[PDB]
Amino acid sequence: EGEQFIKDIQREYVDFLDDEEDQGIYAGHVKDMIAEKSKRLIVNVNDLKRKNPQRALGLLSNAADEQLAFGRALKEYASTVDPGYAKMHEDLFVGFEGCFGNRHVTPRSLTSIYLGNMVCVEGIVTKVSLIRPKVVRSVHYCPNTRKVMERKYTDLTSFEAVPSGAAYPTKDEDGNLLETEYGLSVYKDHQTLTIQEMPEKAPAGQLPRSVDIVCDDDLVDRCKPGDRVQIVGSYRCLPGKRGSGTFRTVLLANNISLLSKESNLDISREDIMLCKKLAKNNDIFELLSKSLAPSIGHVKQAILCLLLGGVEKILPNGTRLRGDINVLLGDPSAKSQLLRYVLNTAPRAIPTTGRGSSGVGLTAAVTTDQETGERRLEAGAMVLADRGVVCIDEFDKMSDIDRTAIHEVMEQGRVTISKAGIHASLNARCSVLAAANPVYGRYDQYKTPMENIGLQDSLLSRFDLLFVMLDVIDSDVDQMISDHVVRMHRYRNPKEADSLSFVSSSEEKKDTEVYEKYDALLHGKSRQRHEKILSVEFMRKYIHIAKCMKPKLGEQACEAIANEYSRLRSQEAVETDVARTQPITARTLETLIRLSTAHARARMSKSVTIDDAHAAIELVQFAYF
Amino acid sequence: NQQDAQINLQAVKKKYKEFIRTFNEENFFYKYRDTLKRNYLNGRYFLEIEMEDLVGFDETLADKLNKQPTEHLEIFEEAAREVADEITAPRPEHEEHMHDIQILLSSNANPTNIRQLKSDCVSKLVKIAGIIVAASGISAKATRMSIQCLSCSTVIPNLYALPRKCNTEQAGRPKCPLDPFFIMPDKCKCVDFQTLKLQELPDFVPQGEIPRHLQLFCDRSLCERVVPGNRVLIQGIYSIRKVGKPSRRDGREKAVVGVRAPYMRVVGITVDSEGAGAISRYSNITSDEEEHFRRMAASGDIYERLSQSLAPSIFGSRDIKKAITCMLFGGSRKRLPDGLCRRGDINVLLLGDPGTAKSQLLKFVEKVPIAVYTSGKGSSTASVMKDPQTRNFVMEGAMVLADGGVVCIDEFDKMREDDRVAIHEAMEQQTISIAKAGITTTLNSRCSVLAAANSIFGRWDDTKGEENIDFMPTILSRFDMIFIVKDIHDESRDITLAKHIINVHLSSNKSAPSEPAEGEISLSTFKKYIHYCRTHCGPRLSEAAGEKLKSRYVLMRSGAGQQEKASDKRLSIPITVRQLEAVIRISESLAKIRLQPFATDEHVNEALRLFQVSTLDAAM
Amino acid sequence: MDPSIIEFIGEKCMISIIPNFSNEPLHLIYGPVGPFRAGFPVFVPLWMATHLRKQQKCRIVPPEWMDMDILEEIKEEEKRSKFFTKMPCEHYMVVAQLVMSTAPDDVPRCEELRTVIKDIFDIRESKLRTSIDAFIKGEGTYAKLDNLTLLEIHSVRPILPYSLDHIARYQRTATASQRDTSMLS
DNA sequence: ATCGATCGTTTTTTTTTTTTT
DNA sequence: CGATCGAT
Ligand SMILES: Nc1ncnc2c1ncn2[C@@H]1O[C@H](COP(=O)(O)OP(=O)(O)OP(=O)(O)O)[C@@H](O)[C@H]1O
Ligand SMILES: Nc1ncnc2c1ncn2[C@@H]1O[C@H](COP(=O)(O)OP(=O)(O)OP(=O)(O)O)[C@@H](O)[C@H]1O
Ligand SMILES: Nc1ncnc2c1ncn2[C@@H]1O[C@H](COP(=O)(O)OP(=O)(O)O)[C@@H](O)[C@H]1O
Repeated sequence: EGEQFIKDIQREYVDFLDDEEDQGIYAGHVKDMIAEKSKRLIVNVNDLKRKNPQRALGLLSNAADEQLAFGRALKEYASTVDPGYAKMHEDLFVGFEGCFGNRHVTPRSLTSIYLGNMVCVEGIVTKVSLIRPKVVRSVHYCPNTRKVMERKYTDLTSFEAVPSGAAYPTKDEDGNLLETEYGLSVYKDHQTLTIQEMPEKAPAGQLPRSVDIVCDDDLVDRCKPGDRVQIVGSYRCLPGKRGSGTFRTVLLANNISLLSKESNLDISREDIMLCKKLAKNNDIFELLSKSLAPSIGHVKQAILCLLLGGVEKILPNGTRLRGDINVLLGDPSAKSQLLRYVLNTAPRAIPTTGRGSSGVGLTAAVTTDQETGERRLEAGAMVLADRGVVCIDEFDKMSDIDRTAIHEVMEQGRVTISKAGIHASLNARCSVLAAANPVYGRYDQYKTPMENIGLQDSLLSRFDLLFVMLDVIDSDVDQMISDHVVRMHRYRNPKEADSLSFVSSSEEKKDTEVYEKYDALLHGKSRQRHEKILSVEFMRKYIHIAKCMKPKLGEQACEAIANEYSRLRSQEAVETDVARTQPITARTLETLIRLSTAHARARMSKSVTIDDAHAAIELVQFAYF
Repeated sequence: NQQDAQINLQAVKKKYKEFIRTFNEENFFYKYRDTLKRNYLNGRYFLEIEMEDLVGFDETLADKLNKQPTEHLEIFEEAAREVADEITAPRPEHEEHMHDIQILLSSNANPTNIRQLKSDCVSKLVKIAGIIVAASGISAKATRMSIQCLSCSTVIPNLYALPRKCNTEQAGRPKCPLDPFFIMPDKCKCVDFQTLKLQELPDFVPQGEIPRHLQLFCDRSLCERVVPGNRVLIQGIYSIRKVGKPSRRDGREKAVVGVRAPYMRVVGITVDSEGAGAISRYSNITSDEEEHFRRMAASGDIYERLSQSLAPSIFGSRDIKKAITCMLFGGSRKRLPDGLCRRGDINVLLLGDPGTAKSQLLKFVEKVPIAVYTSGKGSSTASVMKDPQTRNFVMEGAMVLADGGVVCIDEFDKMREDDRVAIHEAMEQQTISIAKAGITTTLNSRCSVLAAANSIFGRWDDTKGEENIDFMPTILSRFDMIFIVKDIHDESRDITLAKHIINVHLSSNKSAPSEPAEGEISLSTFKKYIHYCRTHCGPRLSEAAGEKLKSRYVLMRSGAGQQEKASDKRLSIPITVRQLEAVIRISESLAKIRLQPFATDEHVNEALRLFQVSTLDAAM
Repeated sequence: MDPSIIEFIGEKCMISIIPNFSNEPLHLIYGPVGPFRAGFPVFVPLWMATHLRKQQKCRIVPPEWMDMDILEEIKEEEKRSKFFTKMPCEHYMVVAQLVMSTAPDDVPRCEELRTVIKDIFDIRESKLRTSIDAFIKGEGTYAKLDNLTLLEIHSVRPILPYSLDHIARYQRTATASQRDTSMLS
């Protein structure tokens, strides 16, 4: 209880709880009468300015105990309101949250100011780290005297002061009994991590800088390293600085925004209703075909099913199999730019290099005097893509060491792995792509189908189809592709009878003249579509339920798969394609199963049809047919 | 306060305080008050100063300023705030609170060299000129703070001893001794700290040796001031961090007597003007400059004049050079809401008989804003090291140093293929990938590249057919304009080359009668001109250009395929999407030069005739 | 609003000086002019001592507000002058420049003098920024001139008002128009 | 000279990347 | 756990 404005400030927050605003909304049915018990309340400063700006911006310049007082006054309020939750005898800090915009600097720009402030960050989830508990206070006991004293301890990372330094008591009075009662002696949760600039604003003549973060109990580990984030907290700087040796920083006092979900969406059971209304429309698959790659011929009809992970199949204490799909094929010049349609279009999309050691999936766990006693640990580069897909470029240029190290969990669909320190295992059941090249460029068809590629013929069964990709034109199609490519060049740049300018309106405007660069809709509405039915967001809003629905098998599958596999192994190894009939095996069944499983999710028909049979075979024959 | 000399007061008392109020010429500009106030208005908190004003004022300070500058240059700060806070008062009501400021120093005295920065030259102001390598991030530092134990803002001279007594002694006789200090950074401060760096010159004892270098320091406003790979002029000061001679001999087997460490802090860095020594990121350029720029852009005789800017001692290769500089400007990073960030920067190939001045030409293209040169056997896997302090795995990751600049190399042929592939790739997507240790940071940077080479068998391969490259056609892919170099004979050509270079090669010849040519002048100007013209205009096509260019590429591929058929076998280069995707950037470079945004197809018939060199080169 | 337009206003003011002639090749103008006799003061405007001193014709002396103590006390009064202060001739910022160009050939202490005039100029100007820092609710019927001088105010003139019309049109429309429950434009 | 109360006291790690022949 | 340092 420092300078007595603190209590004035307490009651100024009590003065929040007068009428409709807080006596109506914000006090009562807010954490405890709703009983989820998040001691961290939701404040937004703007209402506080609308009562006491001395408490709005007196906070965002100094936060010594205005927070302490806020939590105090709140607990005393609910102590009046509701003694049932009066058993949590702690600070019960609060939010002071918001998507406000006072000062929202980068990790680069927490720059010699803002000390003693409550401000924003954005950046990358990185180094999501290990947990520990923390000390609050100790409920001791003396059987000699039947006396239960108590002792609370602090440190700067929680509030200002420090304990009057000493360890836990022993014979503290004169020699009587000091039985430390635990269970009554309590503990929060603790955590520590860092963030980087989602960097692409970085000047690569310069270094994208780093930050320092601390967290606490009900905030503990709320997303994964590999995601995008915005956060808003307060700031402190403890260490010595030549009174002894220089200075460092830390951040806290905060609530989160992860800004890449779907559950973030205000989801009723209506979005499903829009999907299922339009779901019946049959030739929508072709729309999704022309959807994700609108800027390029060419495939993606199939790539979808990679993009959907797969389907789970387990037996009664028997085995399990991995459900997912994997393919790839091509000389240079749309191959090397069909991979970043995922990095920045769909989630859980983490490309890899083509050149990678000790953490393409390894960790190597090398450690040097961690804050705790972690003798060995790091993480890797696969669980980032658990339950989805992956990109690479320069695959044939990859080492042939770790190719087999792929085959491990790829073909197993399991982890039973370790770096020899502790046996480790889990379920990461992932897919992947990469890129490709014939060792000499323009060759895959004249000389041979195989051996213009030159590698193990073992994988081709691990993958699904031998396939084709080439580039030539005859005398007639050249102007057709010319007009296609020139549609590419114009349906992208804006703005495309004696005098036709000087029209009633012009380019002269206030605030809707050119957003970035405008585009056309002419004759892509002869293609009767819309920018919302054919879009990003309604597309992705139909991601979740096809991943929740589970289209079981019909019955007419069996005779058809039989006849077609029969003819496949009969006469696919003839007619100019024999050396591209090498990998035929008893594996086209399970891929066909993943196929109809996926396609039966693209309209969510928990069922099976012969039309799906055509859909799932015709691509396979179209490989060469 | 021993008021005899070297006193704390006399300087601040009136002298420094009144120097500026007194600093006068009519025109009523000539103070540092106006600059100070108008700097304050925009959050600057500094001002610029000379060191030969004291001669304008007096004859004593300077030979005392050099001696103990560490104090004088803070008396300056105090005098500054007290002489400026009076003006912070519009009346006494709008100094909501004062603030701290940083002074600058400058001169034109002379640059020194690192080989002489010695024990005499210590604690002493100076001037040098080096070059920059890299320097740290932005950590922290402050000046004072309070402690709960005493509740006093702890005031320091040096930028630690923390004595015994408690000061929570008002506990009765039960006091708290043995240093109980609770640092209260609610009450502390915060300034900056960045640790700049310095390499020595390229001509000043590196000869039978290697070049050393030095590390640096800053406080408040000289972070966000220097990006590395730059030429500086400097005023700093040479001082230490630790101290001691006697037999407290250091470490385990260290310090025979007394060796403490070097560094410098800056008091008034500035930059260089090697023509445009420092014109890379900031803008101290003035309206006269921009008028000059646009009025030369207004000049419709600028490009052919610029065909003669790199060859004032070189003859020939003019059709060759109509786009050797168009490389520099870059076109447009016309990105799109999907992935298709269609390729921004531009790339070139050249290869042929030696004796034709490839090396000197690329040295010059380095000369004329940002660039580097190695060639083979080795700028940039990218570099995942492990920090010898704390043993963490940081990424130095050096095409990053072309993050808008360009690159030139020969010696693609003469270096093996373990290191071509990451760079095979970067220059189609500009994203340096990483997946090696526990990091997936897909870095990126916009560099171009220039590619010289050497064909084994020379013009023999070039006479008959397919021995063009020794390595691959997938890097025959990525480049637009590709140039033979021959030295076909002619005696007229021979004699003209003869006297042309001798008149060059005679008595360090062309000082006076060189620049008297038309307008072919000042590569400095080109540094500035380029760093301007790329930094504004974002053009793209006009409608009439598109159809003819489209039909032209059509006929290009048809002729390549017919030569395929006119020989009954493939006689072509691959007619790629990349070829049009690059000639678009040649149009873009042209419009970047003249600054007209919308470019017409007559503007680009020049492009047609220049890549026609590549077409008719790989015509056979 | 200019550097010389106000000298058509300011430079017409008068002092009294000494010439070295008596009445000239002409005697005197039909006008307020005094009789010309050397060795004695004569009252003139100050668009002519300019013409005369540099014509090497005369000496000259200043007014009395051109001093030290007046210009040492006016400032400290002006400190807590919440509104304005003493006004010696009310455009002394133009007289002093056209004074201190030449006359400092023989004027005394023409430097500490300049120091103070700058010291007073800047402060009064800066005050004339913070007057703005209370202007709320369209107070275009309330302002200050009470001991203003003019050489400070023209440094603002074109800026605010050519804006202030459409600025406070939203509220100047209020006491000039009508609408339903909300504020009008 | 003797005893006692004063002063001040701290140490723990193993492994991954690029390079050269 | 060691040495300093004060008085008895
Ligand atoms: N139909 C198309 N769809 C998408 N992009 C195209 C198309 N046609 C041409 N392009 C463009 O042409 C350029 C050709 O380069 P491309 O990315 O194909 O090389 P690459 O596939 O990486 O070569 P490699 O497979 O040998 O690595 C690309 O920038 C691509 O955007
Ligand atoms: N046509 C020319 N006019 C003027 N000087 C020339 C000409 N050709 C060559 N020189 C001079 O000859 C030298 C050529 O050396 P350079 O390093 O260019 O060889 P190169 O042409 O690059 O051969 P390589 O590519 O095999 O190294 C340069 O110093 C250059 O100044
Ligand atoms: N005789 C068989 N019994 C059971 N499964 C078989 C048989 N022949 C082929 N299969 C198929 O082969 C798969 C396992 O084959 P696998 O051992 O992976 O082949 P490979 O030895 O080429 O790796 C099963 O999923 C099943 O679908």
